[PDB]
Amino acid sequence: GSFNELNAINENIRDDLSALLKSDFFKYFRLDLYKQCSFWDANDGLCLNRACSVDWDTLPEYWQPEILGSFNNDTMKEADDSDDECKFLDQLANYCDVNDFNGKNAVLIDLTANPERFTGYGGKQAGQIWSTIYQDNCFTIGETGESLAKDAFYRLVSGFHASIGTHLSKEYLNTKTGKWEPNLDLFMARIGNFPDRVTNMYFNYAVVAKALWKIQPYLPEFSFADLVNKEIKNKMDNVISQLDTKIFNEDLVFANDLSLTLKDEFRSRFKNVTKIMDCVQCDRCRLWGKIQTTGYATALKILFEINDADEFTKQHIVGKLTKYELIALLQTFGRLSESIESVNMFEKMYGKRLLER
Ligand SMILES: Cc1cc2nc3c(=O)[nH]c(=O)nc-3n(C[C@H](O)[C@H](O)[C@H](O)COP(=O)(O)OP(=O)(O)OC[C@H]3O[C@@H](n4cnc5c(N)ncnc54)[C@H](O)[C@@H]3O)c2cc1C
Ligand SMILES: CCN1C(=O)CCC1=O
Repeated sequence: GSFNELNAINENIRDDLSALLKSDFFKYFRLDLYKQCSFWDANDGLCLNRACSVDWDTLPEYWQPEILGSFNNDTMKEADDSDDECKFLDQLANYCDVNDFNGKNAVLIDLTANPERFTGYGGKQAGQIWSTIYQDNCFTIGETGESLAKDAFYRLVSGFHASIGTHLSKEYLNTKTGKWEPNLDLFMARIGNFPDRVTNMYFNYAVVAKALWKIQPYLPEFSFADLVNKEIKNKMDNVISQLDTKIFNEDLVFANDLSLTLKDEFRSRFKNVTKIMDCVQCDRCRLWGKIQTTGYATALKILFEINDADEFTKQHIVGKLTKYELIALLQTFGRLSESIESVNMFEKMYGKRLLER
């Protein structure tokens, strides 16, 4: 039912969204190569005894997890204090220091050259990080909406977890031919045989779509004279304008039910998630983890704040988002759009699977 509608919406915007995310404005993401993990050392501390790999001795050295999850340094660019990602959307048409972008070794990564895919990352470390995230699902008891908050937090994490599982299944490395291709059996093992994980990805899709729909009317211009950035903002509006659905009438994140205390806690909770991404040993995994956790935190900030705000406050909320956050939000939407498409694609592979049996 709900899948049918969100799926139809996705069919319409899938290619335009993908095109938009490849643009110069959206293709880069600021990442601090410096990692500050509390649970352990992620700066120089390596992961031994395959504590960070999924269940490689018989495969070439260039297909080891450490390589599959490594960055492509050739596309990366230097990130200075003048980097627009640190600026408020209001400023587009110091800054990095003001908005707390205090990275010791920040760089701009080319997301087109560093896609989310199977990297072989996993084992005990990946398991510990996921468990820690699900376990930190705690809110002040007695607060109005405590159970709703715990349910929403869980669903967002689960949909995030599922989107990653879907991507590593869709873009899997065949160790025989050495080509990246869909792996149906893995998809079934990570997503297909667990219906609720698919539901949670649709939930996340609706949450992010709603945040984008809500801010669209208040997005400031990207530039006045620059034709390139001008057309970019136009293409963004064209995508968002097609997201309208009555599903948005639903209070997906219980914005109307959660107390102000729970909202801050909820927001603070996702901040901790973004932070534990620094413990992820796999570079590409950490990058996309940072992108998506930030995207979800941004969707939450938007939905919680725009809910009961007057028009003057709406333009303020949207205008103070940083380019960094907007990139995170749209790239996260792009991963969810791709995840739903992958589910559709796999359903067809499944069909032609049982037919060949
Ligand atoms: C932030 C982060 C980013 C990552 N990015 C990548 C990546 O880009 N590419 C790549 O190959 N690997 C990536 N990984 C690894 C990947 O998520 C898996 O942990 C991995 O493939 C090994 O899988 P597994 O079966 O051991 O456990 P997982 O499949 O992670 O399972 C963890 C446990 O959680 C449960 N679980 C699984 N999915 C869900 C869900 N959606 N909802 C509720 N429970 C679930 C399982 O039953 C199991 O108990 C990342 C890990 C983290 C922590
Ligand atoms: C009782 C311990 N606990 C919390 O405090 C939140 C999640 C959890 O299991």
